[PDB]
Amino acid sequence: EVDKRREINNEHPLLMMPLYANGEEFNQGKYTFWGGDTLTGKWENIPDDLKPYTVIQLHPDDLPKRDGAARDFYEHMLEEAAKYVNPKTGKNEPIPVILTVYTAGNMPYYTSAHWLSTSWIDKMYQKYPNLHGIFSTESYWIWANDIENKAADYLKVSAKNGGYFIWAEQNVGSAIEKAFGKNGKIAFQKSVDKYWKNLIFMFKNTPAAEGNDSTTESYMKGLWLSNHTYQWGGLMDTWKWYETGKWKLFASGNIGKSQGDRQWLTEPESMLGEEALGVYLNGGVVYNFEHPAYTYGVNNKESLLFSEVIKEFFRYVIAHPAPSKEKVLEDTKVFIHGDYSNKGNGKFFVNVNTDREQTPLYMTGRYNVIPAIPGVLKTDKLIQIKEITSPEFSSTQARKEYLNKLYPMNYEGDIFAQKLDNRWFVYNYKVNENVKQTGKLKFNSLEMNVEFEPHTYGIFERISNGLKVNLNNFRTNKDSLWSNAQDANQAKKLPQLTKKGAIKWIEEHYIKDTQFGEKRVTKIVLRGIDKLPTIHSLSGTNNSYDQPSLNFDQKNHMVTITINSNGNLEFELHFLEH
Ligand SMILES: CC(=O)N[C@H]1[C@@H](O[C@H]2[C@@H](O)[C@@H](CO)O[C@@H](O)[C@@H]2O[C@@H]2O[C@@H](C)[C@@H](O)[C@@H](O)[C@@H]2O)O[C@H](CO)[C@H](O)[C@@H]1O
Repeated sequence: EVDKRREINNEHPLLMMPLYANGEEFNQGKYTFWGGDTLTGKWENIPDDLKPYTVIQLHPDDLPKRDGAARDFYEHMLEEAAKYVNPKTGKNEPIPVILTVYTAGNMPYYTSAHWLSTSWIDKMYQKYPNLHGIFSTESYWIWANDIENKAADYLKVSAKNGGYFIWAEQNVGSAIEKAFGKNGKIAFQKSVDKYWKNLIFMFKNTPAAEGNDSTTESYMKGLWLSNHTYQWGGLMDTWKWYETGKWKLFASGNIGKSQGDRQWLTEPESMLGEEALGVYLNGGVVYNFEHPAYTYGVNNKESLLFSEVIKEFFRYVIAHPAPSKEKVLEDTKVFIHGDYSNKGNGKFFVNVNTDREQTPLYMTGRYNVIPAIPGVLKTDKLIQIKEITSPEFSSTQARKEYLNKLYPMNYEGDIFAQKLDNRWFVYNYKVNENVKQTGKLKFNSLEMNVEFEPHTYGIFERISNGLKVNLNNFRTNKDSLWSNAQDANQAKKLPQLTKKGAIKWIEEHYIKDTQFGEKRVTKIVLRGIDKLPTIHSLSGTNNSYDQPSLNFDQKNHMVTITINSNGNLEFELHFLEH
């Protein structure tokens, strides 16, 4: 094996930092990105603690669809990245880069990436030590006749140079199954047999109306556990709100795919953290997001979604490495072999661990994510390994009856919760319904009851001297975007915000003059404690929380903690048990 250019694993996770080429400005002789970020400026603005775990991902977006455009733009930016000088130290510190090399089947009518040869990619790897990988994203809807062959070549050229091939794809139209040879195109299967240590496979949750979130994530996890990918992760996309026809938060009615640039701004910020937990809690280590203007920011400035949710989440997964492959393997009780495409796709998990067909969330952590690999792959080398065609998986009820025998019930209440070591992870799983959820969790004899509004997650760690709490319910008010529409009919008919309009809205009304959401209440009740706990190390989003209220009831050895907040929040409670 050629020495790897970087590590990507639980201890060295990866946050991809997208920069999308501005093709309109390219036609005017400029080298710029949509949203006004610059390569150097974006890198400089990444906190120094995150720099070792963050890589700039260039994307060719709307560069002209002709030979040379993407090479020109990419060479220009690789040069900028290579020559970067840290102004504090005066040292040349080449900026790490991933290039988007394949998208939309690389059709010449869809992308400038068509004209990026494997020869050119090899040349770039050899010229730029700071080129750490190449990225393929979103071809499920245009499954080119040579897509598997090209993916093999991308993986091989990456392995040859110590780089990673990273593929973000969703199991629409059997995409993941076909990638590994379902329909007889086996070149990528064979490449992975050799070069899996240089592959990263990610979900891409954009096509939310097709409901393949749970099954794609199941495959990413199973491919990883079975050594068909070095690591896995996910690209979580606020465009899901567009794809599913939602509009104003909690409003009635569906507007369809009619207001895209308003719609990709509307997903609650903290919901991205809820999605990301599904990656982390299942051993995934690679994270990416769209739309970049909302999820990361503009003009080399962090959006509040980035600063209050994504940045803090990513810091958490660096501080608490995700469960290792070995650990996840030990914990896996059932591993599915076969094609979700033959068993209802995402419907497979509805009312097993998802609450509806179109959601990126889970309603229980009891089974965590059940890992699977497509039927084309083998289970010889790879726990009960079960064919997807088994009677145990024939119906919703059968699945639960079987899984429940192997995965015991470990909490109470209609809420998402999952436990790792001494940590309960909890979130309200409602997507667009304004409904509180409650759960009862235990740390041995200590009882913790929680009440969460939608778009709220928490991490509760039993430490020797009490409990460490991380809470995030950050959700700004997007109603301005939907003003002048009292119903779905009117909302569908609003003037288009447009891409440029949405970027400008972020600049003028999100980066500044933000319409923050209202503070809202979280309740935490601890039963079985000796004395009034003390609170320590309280911090969170500025101006976003009231001082927590602790009400201790001596007779019943319990405390009720009431929090009123809208943001990220951390604190410790110190106490002993009774
Ligand atoms: C047409 C358009 O608005 N393009 C911008 C938009 O692109 C994404 C959306 O159109 C989304 C709707 O669900 O569909 C996605 O396919 C699309 O993603 C882009 O194209 C695909 C083929 C891939 O190349 C993706 O990597 C790419 O983002 O939003 C993105 C930013 O999220 C860009 O501004 C597009 O210009």
